[PDB]
Amino acid sequence: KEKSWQDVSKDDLAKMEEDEQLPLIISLKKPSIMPRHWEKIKEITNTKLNYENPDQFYIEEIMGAKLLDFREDIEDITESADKQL
Repeated sequence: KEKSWQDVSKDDLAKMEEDEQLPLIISLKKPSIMPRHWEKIKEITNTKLNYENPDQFYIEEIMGAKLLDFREDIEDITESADKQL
């Protein structure tokens, strides 16, 4: 519940996906997500987790905002972000 972006690998060979979260962040860790997508996560989820830190937290904190409840917002940003890539 504590490895960082660099430590926790959750992208495409997501070691954490190997460990709702499973398909949540497989595409939310690609270069697809750029700090404006971070912004969109913070606003549309209505989470101050990403308002305090749009590039600095741990997998615990992203589940802190409920993944299934806020998959609507995160999803819009996710397929958005992949097409943005």
